[PDB]
Amino acid sequence: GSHMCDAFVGTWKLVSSENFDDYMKEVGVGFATRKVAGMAKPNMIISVNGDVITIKSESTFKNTEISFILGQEFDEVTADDRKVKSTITLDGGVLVHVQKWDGKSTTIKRKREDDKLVVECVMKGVTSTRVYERA
Ligand SMILES: O=C(O)CCn1c(-c2ccccc2)c(-c2ccccc2)c2cc(C3CC3)ccc21
Repeated sequence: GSHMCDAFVGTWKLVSSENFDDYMKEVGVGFATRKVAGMAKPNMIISVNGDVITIKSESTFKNTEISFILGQEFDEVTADDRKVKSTITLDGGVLVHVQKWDGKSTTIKRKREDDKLVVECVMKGVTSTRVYERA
């Protein structure tokens, strides 16, 4: 039956992006990829099937897909083509996604707030806020 994270399940569309270009600079994304990725307005599709959660992006830039079990580390290739080790957990209602590569790590936290899904992307001291609403 249902689970708390069923509040993330559905189809979402990006409506607000703040400081993403500075986040991508901290991550190390090069110029052309920053400009083309920063223009994108991806939809995000989140589904659950038993213990397996799947998060997809769909856009004019890249379509990405990850499927995972909470707390169980996996391999991920990101939209900017980094090969990372990822682990996703739930901390009180917040989906916390840690990506590690080449000695660096970034954390992407997804939480519901009103009718929005608010995504905070953190790399060292730079934070980007990406707000989605239901599509
Ligand atoms: O919601 C966010 O934006 C954070 C997670 N994330 C996504 C994404 C992932 C799943 C669903 C919807 C968007 C993209 C993304 C996917 C497709 C097209 C454009 C961007 C993304 C790109 C980056 C650049 C690597 C630095 C960092 C985090 C990223």
